[PDB]
Amino acid sequence: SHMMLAALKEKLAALKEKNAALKYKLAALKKHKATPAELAALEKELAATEKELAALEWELAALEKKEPLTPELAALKEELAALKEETAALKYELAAL
Repeated sequence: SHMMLAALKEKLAALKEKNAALKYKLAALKKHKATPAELAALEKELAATEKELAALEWELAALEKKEPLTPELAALKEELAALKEETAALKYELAAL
């Protein structure tokens, strides 16, 4: 196995746990009406996830250039596309607070 895969798999798992922590941050803010600073804080955390997902596409892209026949290449591209759609769904939910 490649260390390019394991480092990519760990980052895909950590960003899935960062999205789940963002879900719980939304739930708490549906209770307390929240200040603009707290609303701007969850938004800045949302933009940080979009940046990490965008650089991960380049990370996965460098792996395809040096090893296009590596197994899990299709599942890693689909897992990143799901994380991007999951992050965007948290953006629309926040915009209604």
